[PDB]
Formats: sequence, C-alpha cells, structure tokens
Amino acid sequence: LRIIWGTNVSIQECTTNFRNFLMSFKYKFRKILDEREEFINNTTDEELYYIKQLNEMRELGTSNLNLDARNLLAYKQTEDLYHQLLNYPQEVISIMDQTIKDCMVSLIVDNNLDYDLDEIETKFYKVRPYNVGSCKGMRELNPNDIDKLINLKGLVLRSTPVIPDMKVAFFKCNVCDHTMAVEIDRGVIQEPARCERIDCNEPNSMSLIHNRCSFADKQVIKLQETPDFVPDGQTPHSISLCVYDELVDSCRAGDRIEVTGTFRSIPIRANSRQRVLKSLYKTYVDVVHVKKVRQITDQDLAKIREVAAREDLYSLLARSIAPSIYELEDVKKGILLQLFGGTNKTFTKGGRYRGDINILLCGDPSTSKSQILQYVHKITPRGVYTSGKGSSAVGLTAYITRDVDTKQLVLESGALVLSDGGVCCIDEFDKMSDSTRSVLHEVMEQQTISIAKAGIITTLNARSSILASANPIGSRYNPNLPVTENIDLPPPLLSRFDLVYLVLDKVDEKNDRELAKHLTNLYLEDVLPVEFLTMYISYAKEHIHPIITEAAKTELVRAYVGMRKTATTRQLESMIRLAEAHAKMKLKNVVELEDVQEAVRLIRSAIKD
Amino acid sequence: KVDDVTGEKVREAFEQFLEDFSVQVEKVYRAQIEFMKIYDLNTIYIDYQHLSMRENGALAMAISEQYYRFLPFLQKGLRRVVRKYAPELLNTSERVFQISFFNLPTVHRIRDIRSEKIGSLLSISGTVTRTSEVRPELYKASFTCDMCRAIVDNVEQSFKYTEPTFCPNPSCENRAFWTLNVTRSRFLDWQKVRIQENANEIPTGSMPRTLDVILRGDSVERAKPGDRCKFTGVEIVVPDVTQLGLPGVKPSSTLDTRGISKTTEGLNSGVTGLRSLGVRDLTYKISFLACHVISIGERDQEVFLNSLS
Amino acid sequence: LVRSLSPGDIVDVTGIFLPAPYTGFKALKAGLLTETYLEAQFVRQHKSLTSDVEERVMELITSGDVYNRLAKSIAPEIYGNLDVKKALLLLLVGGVDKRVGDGMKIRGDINVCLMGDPGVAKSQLLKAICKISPRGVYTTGKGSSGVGLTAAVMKDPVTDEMI
Ligand SMILES: Nc1ncnc2c1ncn2[C@@H]1O[C@H](COP(=O)(O)OP(=O)(O)OP(=O)(O)O)[C@@H](O)[C@H]1O
Ligand SMILES: Nc1ncnc2c1ncn2[C@@H]1O[C@H](COP(=O)(O)OP(=O)(O)O)[C@@H](O)[C@H]1O
Ligand SMILES: [Mg+2]
Ligand SMILES: [Zn+2]
Ligand SMILES: [Zn+2]
Repeated sequence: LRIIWGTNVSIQECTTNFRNFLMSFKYKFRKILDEREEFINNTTDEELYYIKQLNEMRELGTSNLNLDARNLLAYKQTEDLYHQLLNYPQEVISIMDQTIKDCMVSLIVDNNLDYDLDEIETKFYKVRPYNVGSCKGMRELNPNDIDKLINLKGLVLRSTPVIPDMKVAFFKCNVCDHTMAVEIDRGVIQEPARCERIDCNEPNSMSLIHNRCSFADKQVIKLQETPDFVPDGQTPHSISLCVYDELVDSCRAGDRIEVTGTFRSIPIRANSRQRVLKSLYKTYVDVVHVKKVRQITDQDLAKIREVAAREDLYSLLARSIAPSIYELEDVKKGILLQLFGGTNKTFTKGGRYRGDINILLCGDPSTSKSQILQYVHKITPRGVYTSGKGSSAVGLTAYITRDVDTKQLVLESGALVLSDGGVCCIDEFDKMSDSTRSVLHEVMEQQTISIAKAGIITTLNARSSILASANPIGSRYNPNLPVTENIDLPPPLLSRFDLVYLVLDKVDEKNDRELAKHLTNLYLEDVLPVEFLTMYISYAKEHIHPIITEAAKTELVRAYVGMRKTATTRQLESMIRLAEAHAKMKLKNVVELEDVQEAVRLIRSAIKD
Repeated sequence: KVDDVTGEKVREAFEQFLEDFSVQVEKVYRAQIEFMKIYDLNTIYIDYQHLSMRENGALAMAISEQYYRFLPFLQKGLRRVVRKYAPELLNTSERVFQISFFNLPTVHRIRDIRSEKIGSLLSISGTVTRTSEVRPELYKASFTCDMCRAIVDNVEQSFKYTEPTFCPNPSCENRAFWTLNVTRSRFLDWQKVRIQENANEIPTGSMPRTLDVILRGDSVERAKPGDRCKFTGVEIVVPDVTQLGLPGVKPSSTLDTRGISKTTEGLNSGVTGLRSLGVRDLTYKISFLACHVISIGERDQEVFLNSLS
Repeated sequence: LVRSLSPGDIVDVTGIFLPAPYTGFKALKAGLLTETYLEAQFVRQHKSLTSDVEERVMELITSGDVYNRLAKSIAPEIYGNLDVKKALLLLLVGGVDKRVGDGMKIRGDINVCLMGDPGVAKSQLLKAICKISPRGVYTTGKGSSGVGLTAAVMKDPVTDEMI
C-alpha cells in the first residue's frame, strides 16, 4: 500500500514476487527465456537451481549470492523488479536482504528439524548482483545516471589501507562518569546537550572516548581506462571505487577487473575552514560485486598414483614439458630432473647442505634456448623470468628504495628472493655486469643475501635454482677452441653450475630437412598432460623426502673412483643430487641402482660435450 | 558517580589470580613481586596460558575482548596486591607500573588488521624498518592557577595538551591561563617504530603494507631495524589532533609541504558536529600500541665463574 | 554540445567571451585583473563496408599492375630505389599471426631495416611511409625518449597523481 517517499518501490509486492521467483524458478524457465536453440533440457529443467544453492548455503552457513539480471528478467511477473532495481538500487537491495532474512526460515522448518536459527538470527545476509546491463567504459558516463547500477571495466592501479568509519559514538560525563551511546546519521554527530541523569544534570560536561566507539572497515581503489578502448592522442582517465565489508582486500594491484556498483556524486569544500562549497561535484562508484578479467581431492590422488605407475614416466614428461622443441631430449631430461631437486637437509653440526640443481645452456646463437626457458617458467609454481642484460646491480636482491606515494622507506625484495623454493630463469647471462655477478656468487654458495643500508642490517633467504642461457662471441661456437674463450664467463662461475649443456648446430641434410619439415607442419593448419605436471611437481616437492641406502654407496664410490682413473669433488655431490632427484620421480621413498645409473649417465653425457 | 559492576568482578578476579596461582605451591607471581622488590623493577609479566586455566577462560576472554576498558581495574587490583604483600614497591626513591602479556595462542599478520578488533589484545609479527628517538611523554600533568596560585595535579592527557578547566577550592573563576609545573609533572619514555610485512606473507606481486607501533616505558630500543620481531599489545585508533584545536599557533591549521591525495579527497569519511571541532571534520587511522616485544628473526675470571652452574 | 571537440583538431568555435571572477587566493595581488573564457555554442570542424568501396577494389583490380604501381606511387618525388618501395609495401601489409596451442606463438609483423650512406634520401622515405597508415609513430634519437617510455609515473598538473 504505502510507498517509500521519493521512489515508487513498495515492499509488499516485491517480497511476494521474490519468494515466488525463488521457489518457482528452475533452469526450465531460464532456457525458455534465452531459447537460443541447442538448449539442453536434460533433467536440468527440474533441478531447482535456486533452492539447491539455498540449502547448500544453509548447511555451509556462508552468505554469498550471485543473483543475475537476465535470470531476474526471466520470470514474467518479476520483470517489474528488473527495471525497478536499475533506478533504485539501495531500496531494492534493502528489500532483498529483508526477504533473505526469512528465506532461511522458509526452508529450515519444512521438515521441522532442530536447527538453532539463533546464529542465523544474529547473522545478516546480502546479495551481489552482476551483469546488470551492457558494459560501458568510464569515458561514457553522464550525470543522467547518478544513483543507478552500472557495470564498469578497468585496470587496478593501487589500493589504500583499511579506513575506519564511525558507527556508534560514545560519550562519557566527566562529573558523574555516565556512559551513553549516540548513533550517527550520514556522518554528522548530534551532540548530547546535557547529561541525561536528572541528578547530575550539568551543562557542558561531555567527553568523547575515541577508542570506545564502534568502527567499520572501508577501502578505496583506483582504476584506469583500458588501453584497448582509448582513441588516438588521448590520456587514460581514472575513477575511484568504494569497497566495504567482506569485499575489502580483494583486488590486487595491476589486475584488470569488471565491477558492478552504484554511481554517485558528492560535493567537496572550497575552503578548508569555511562552510563554503564549490559548484562542481566529484563522481565515484560504490561497488557491490567484483570479478576478474592445493587442496587436491582424493580422485586426484588416485589418478596421480596410477599415472605414477606408468612403465616409463621419464620419457613422457621428457616430451611433455617442451612439445614444440624437437630432439634436444637430453636437455629436457636434465630440466625434468632439475624441477624436482634432490632432498634438502640442515643438520645441526655440519649445517645446511644444498638441494638445488643449476643448469647453464650455451652454444650457437640461433638455437631455441629462450623458448625452453619460457616453457619451464610456466610449469614451476613460483618462479621469475627476467633477463640479465641490465637493470640494477642488486635487481635480483633487496634494494632499499624511497616510496613513491609516501615520503617513506620500503624494503623491496629482488628476483632471487622472490623465487625462493622454486626455479629462477636468467636470460642473456653473458651481458650481466661484473659488479652484480658477485651477488649471484653469494646466492649459489650460501643461499642467503645480506643488505646493510640506511640503518638496516639484515639477511634474506634465496634457496632457489638457477637455469641460465647464454650466447657466445661470434656467429658460431667452434669446437677447436675450448669453452672458456667463447662464453666470456669467469671459470668459477661456469664451474659452480651443476649441469652445463652445449647446443650445437651443424649443417646436416637429414637434420635440416627434419627440422624444416615439422616447422612447416606446425605452420600448416589441419600423450601431453596439461596441468598434471604442476600437481605432480607440488606433490613430489611438498610431501616426498627420499633417503640413501648402501646400494647407492657401492655404485657411487666406485663410479667416482672410476671417473678419477680431472673430476673434482663437486662431481660426486652433483651425482648425489641428481640421483636423489631421480628418486623423487617414479615416486619412491628411497634410492636404488636405477637412479644412480641414470645420474651418472647424465653427468657423463654432459662430460662428452 | 556511576560505577561499573563487571569491572569490579575483573578486578577481584585478577587479585585472586595473582594471589592464588602458585602452580609450578611456589607462588610464582609472588616470587616475581619479591624479585621486583629486591631488584627495583617497574614491570610485571603475566602469561596467557597460566590465566587460560582459571575460570575456564571466563576471565581470560573478558580481559582479551575489552583490554582497553579493563586495564584501569587490573592496575587498581595490582596496587592493592602490592600494598598487601610488598609496600616497598609502592613508592620510588609512586612507580607507574606496567603489565606485560605474552604467549598468546594465535598470531596475526599485518593484513588481518580490521577495525572490529580495536581495543582488543592481540599479537602481531613483522620486520622493523625504522626507529625514532626516545622522547619524553607527559603522563601526569601539574598546573598552577595564575591568580590564586592554587596547584592542580594528576590531570590526565589522552592525545593532546590538556589543561584543567574549573578552578580548585576557592571563589576564583578561571577557564584558562595555567602554567605547567614541568618539575612536578611525571614523564615516560616514548618511541615510534615502523614495521612491514614478512618476505613470505608478501604475495607474488605486492607493495608491502606498513603500520605504526608505539613502544612505551621499559620497552624502548628493544626493536632494532632490519630485525624480525613479534609484538603484542592493544589495537588503538589515533585521531588528527591538529584540527582538534591545539593551543599554539605553530600547527597553523594543517600546514603541508606535499600535496594530499585527490582520490581520497572527500572519500575519507570524517565526522562532524562536535563543538571542539567546530565546522571541521575529524579523521582517524589505525595504529598499534605494544606492551611486550620478542625477536623471532668480559675477560674477567671472577665474574665469569659466577654465571655458570 | 559536450564531447564535440577532441585533442588534435583544427576547428572554428563560436561562443560568448566572458570574464572569469579570479576570486579566492592570489586575487588580491591582481586587484582589477581578471581571467577570461569562452562559453561555446557552435562547432565547425574544418576537415566502412559499402557498395562504393566494394566497387573501388574491383576497379583497382581491373586497372592491373597493382604491385608495381602501388610500389611506385609511394613518394613519387624520389626517383629510384624501386625494390625498397616494393619492400615497404610488404611491410605495410602484415603476415599471419597464428596462435599455436600449448603456448607457442608466431609473429606476422615485418621488421625492415634500411642502411646506407648519408644523403641517399634516407629520411624522406620513412616520413612518407608514416602518411599511408594511420597507426604509426615517427620516433627519433635521444632528443626525446618515447621508444622505451613505458613509465608508470605521470606527474599530471591537474591532479598530481600517477597515471
Ligand atoms: N633518389 C633521390 N631522389 C630524389 N632526391 C634524392 C634522392 N637521393 C637523395 N635525394 C635528396 O636528398 C635529400 C633527402 O635526404 P637527406 O639528405 O635530407 O636526408 P638523409 O638521407 O636521411 O641524410 P642525413 O644523414 O644527412 O640526414 C633531398 O635533398 C633530396 O633531393
Ligand atoms: N629446435 C627448434 N624447434 C622449434 N623451433 C626452433 C628450433 N630452433 C629454432 N627455432 C625457431 O627459431 C626461433 C628461436 O628464437 P629464440 O631461441 O627465442 O632466440 P634466442 O636465440 O635469442 O634464444 C624461434 O622462433 C623458433 O621458432
Ligand atoms: Mg636525414
Ligand atoms: Zn553526568
Ligand atoms: Zn584560581
């Protein structure tokens, strides 16, 4: 009957229409609405999409809804709310929450169970509508749609810390020490005039207790117009976004998001002291829904086990990591062994012993090493792909820098620290400067980086693995001259790399034809897992820790001695790491003869080059 | 004057905890008070786990939720315990006492700081990146009326220089024009430290978040830049005192050298209405106040033989 | 009338020429000096798939000698270097950009470098090619930094925030 002042929305019909919508709607009505042909009605027409989500939310206890606009328009009688929400979002959403308040009761007592409902009474619910209408950029927003729901798209530039907002004031009397709480409306606090206590009753005896009030959380986000839609010779524009309650700390910096929210405009004061305002408002949006652009199940465990039970797991993931790369199977073997890494240990007396494998690729200038590095970048969970051509001498480690937004101090870690526990890929290793090289030296020796600047003395943790690619001086790597002259790298730096591979390119008719054939076949338009590798890698790296047995002793000692029939002691610690990394593959819990045989074969084929 | 009933229950419960715990019968807290008496110390240490077994957490959760309002009663009960068992620790050469809590069950990161824990007892962890000088803070002020020469003492101050209002015992009428007796007033040590998030809690791409932690009393200089420290205390909120009418003309109504953010111009919700503010708008920001700090990241024969067992 | 004007347009704008109040700060020093502005009321800018363009391509096909004529008409002032003009045409068009599965990508864009002794019409040829395609930028030496200026900081005077 009665209508909220100003608008035309009435609660009475809206509540009834919404309950009819929820208990009545199914995928049947949705597929009748869209009816785009080839629409599946296989038992979906009776699934009762809303009621099942309602029940699963009740049993979970979480309050999150994804009501859509097209689905809201689907029902004939509730079509009024579709055009009644775009123009008055706040009141319709207030009705929304009020109806969801008893949507719980409508289903908890259908069978008269023993749910408490008291925690349901205390907790509140809300909705997150999306796909309200056609998406329009910030470059087309008039004052004609203020306080109306819109959908925007843009790049996230920055976020601000949590902002307190007062809800309930708290005043204490300095004479009688009486406490009373005053609600605030739209920001303004209505001051208490005199103490309510009739006996006390003193004028001007009020004191505000700042830390005894009640506060809520706010966040402000900054967006930028996407470069695709901008026209020629223009500068991108910006919009500020208000985020409240559960949605705070959701949008990371640099992401691109599409949001739904209410456009709004407020005045800003001309003079700081005076009451005066200037005749030009500022425009922003209050957001209600945000969209962007571990915990493996038991079935995943079973499929991992059965795949691990394969006869030849080595070759399959040898070919999977680099589908495009043809031949070069040996370097892929080495990279597959590197991605697991030997076990890591730190006993009290001896100290920490390294368990990371370092690989250097070098050779003729027009092979495919860069694509190989960009392949291994994606597979590994946490890693960084940055070239060593330039940048700061401590660009891979901590660099104390002045903050840009605030005139303060921030400690920013580098790329080696940010690749902790993973594989760090370095490109153009030969162009890295003589002064920054020493930094890597402390990374590959002690696995820690120390910074002592601006009154800060501290140490970080590197614990990463280095895969690097380099280029020689000239157009070919002539085998006659030894490695040292061509690669332009210090002998210790080359020596400390666990595996060094030489990629050669010789004019061979068979090889040239075979390469060109599959290259053209790839350009011609006509056994590789997609994400199994990442989960298998995580499982092997986070749960599995092999050990060494005397069977490895017998082979390892005699193999090292036979290699000593100019193999430094580094060689044996390289064989142990490779053998223990192979043991982590073909899932096991202990090393045997096969692992040490594969490791020695790999390290001697490396010697052959 | 209006008094509280829950505060009285907390005050008596704390006295009972101090007097009765004795679990090792050793009277561990009475042993600590005796050690303070003999060594002339000014701070006590209370473990949370020790308190986590009396009243099945009824006292512990009550203290944790509303530490800010219950601290005055805890200190009042401690005063009575000290008077009953060790009067020597009641006067100096009175010692402003401090209570240090530690061993909380769960630890928080800097990105879990929300306004709904303001006033609660928490523990946080972070890496220190800046420390300041040990400045003296005004604790108990003392003034003299210009005309009567009457002396007022123990004028509490919250966040700004507060002088008394209504004059003392005579007929004299006076609203202002006091003279601080800097000699009679009590002072305390004050330090501000800046901390940021740890290297592991930082996401893959992130600009680290920061916080302002206030160390006071005996806790000064215990956190050094570059170290990783675990703080514990109470989460508070600090207003902007410049627009609260500071006495001097030196503030000059928010003199600035850099330009404020236009994005948050009018977006930062400021409350108005109060008479002290006038037509101004008061703003708030979240800071931390710490009571206990821990770190998580002599060739003389006679003195050497003393330390060893 | 809003949004009728965009940066980089030569236009003839009509309106009322009015004095701004110049009040607030720095008004006292001026005293009787005022700003000014123009309230705009009219705009006169000085300067697709349809059957017309469907027939233009057919006409050019019937013309014949498309390759040689297209190469030749490029900068008719300069006489010679006809093979260079053939190659600039291939640069104007673009090769296939095919997105291969599993992450592989192949480029279809053209990279053409023109070396040679000074005073051979080096730097008219280039400028002339910029006219043909609307999407093109002529970047020069260290006088200005635009090739690698993918900066994330912009001290715009209007608001003093980063862009
Ligand atoms: N084939 C040609 N046809 C016509 N004019 C030519 C030709 N070759 C050179 N020119 C002349 O050369 C000039 C255009 O090139 P210009 O010498 O100005 O620049 P550039 O070749 O980039 O050399 P620089 O190194 O001096 O900048 C004009 O004077 C033009 O008449
Ligand atoms: N073995 C190969 N398999 C597939 N493509 C190859 C191979 N060798 C060379 N290529 C081709 O040559 C190019 C190599 O470029 P790249 O290796 O990234 O440069 P860089 O020499 O700087 O590492 C790639 O575009 C790739 O298509
Ligand atoms: Mg020239
Ligand atoms: Zn009162
Ligand atoms: Zn007086």
